[PDB]
Amino acid sequence: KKSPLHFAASYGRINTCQRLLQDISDTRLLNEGDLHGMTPLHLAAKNGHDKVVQLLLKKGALFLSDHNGWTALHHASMGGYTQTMKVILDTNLKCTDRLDEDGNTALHFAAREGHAKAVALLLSHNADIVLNKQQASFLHLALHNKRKEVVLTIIRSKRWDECLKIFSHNSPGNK
Amino acid sequence: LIKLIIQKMEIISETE
Repeated sequence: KKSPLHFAASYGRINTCQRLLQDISDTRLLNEGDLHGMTPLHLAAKNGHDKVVQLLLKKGALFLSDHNGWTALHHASMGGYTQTMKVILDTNLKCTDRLDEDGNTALHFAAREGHAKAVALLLSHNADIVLNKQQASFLHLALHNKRKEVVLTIIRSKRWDECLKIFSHNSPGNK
Repeated sequence: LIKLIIQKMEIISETE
């Protein structure tokens, strides 16, 4: 019954997820894995269904990690969905500054894919700006992809001076 | 609109 829950959470079927999650006894089916190691929390956050991920948090789910170290907030910021992002941020705050296997945070992905409101949402909260495995900040990773709107909304922010301070003198790429 | 179609679609005899 794991594959119907993965299909119903991967496409925003809220009533099918309510009918599958009536038995509140066994939570081993709720936090189960995938072939690529994704919980239904990860699938519901990847496609950007806020009510499904709110239901899975209300029933009780654990912020596990992908095989590549991603989180639900990493998928929601890779997609640029502000609603699931806002729900995950309103539940907990200890999941924001979280690293993947490559050292990227969620703000790195939200700036790499060029989502302005996602960057503004993680930036209005405390984002804990850190470098990459290749010593790249999120501002570097936005400038190399020529994303005009996200670097403009970094400039319009209040954290801009702080965003200017951090880089690597030794790194030949992010000069 | 297409994602809304899949969200509201009725699936019988194609599940699991």
